[PDB]
Amino acid sequence: VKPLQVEPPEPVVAVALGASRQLTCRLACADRGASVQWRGLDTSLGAVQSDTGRSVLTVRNASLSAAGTRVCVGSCGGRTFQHTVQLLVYAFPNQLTVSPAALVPGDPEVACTAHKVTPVDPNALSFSLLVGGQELEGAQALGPEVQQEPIGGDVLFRVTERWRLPPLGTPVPPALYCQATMRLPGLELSHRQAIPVLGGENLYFQ
Repeated sequence: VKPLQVEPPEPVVAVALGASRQLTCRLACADRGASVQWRGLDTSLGAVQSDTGRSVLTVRNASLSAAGTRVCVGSCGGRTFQHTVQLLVYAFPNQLTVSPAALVPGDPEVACTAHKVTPVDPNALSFSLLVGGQELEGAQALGPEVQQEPIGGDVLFRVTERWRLPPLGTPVPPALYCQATMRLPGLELSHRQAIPVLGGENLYFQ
């Protein structure tokens, strides 16, 4: 049995930018002088070590700089125990812009832009173009464009996907949807934004 335990116990924990999270490190020790240390990968920022059986790490209003490896180290009866946990900090986009905002007959393309997002890695962040609740088959993705989006003291990103549309068939769907999805350890986040599809006379009502 291990005398050192951390709650939550998972080796990686995802925390949203601006959110809070605590890690509680407990050390069972029958002998006096037990100590618990929380630190980063090294101690260039300062390690905190206390004479205790319970030490809690709290990131508050998380910044991107909170991301990285944390280690709790316990000392009891001359032995050392450890637990390593990786904090991932992510910014799920707070806005998704679609262009054009509504489609009319003849429109060949949709663009969807996620604002203030990180990470942008395609294995974490994905875009899909839906018709009803299914992905639209044959929509040709033209590759994400990634630009920097500075917010406060952190660099987030603005990411645009574009699709060349296939024939929509008949009857024509009432709407398409852009969806941005972020997959991280233990969780999946999504944002779906409607794109109305209008009739063939709309162009003449401008």
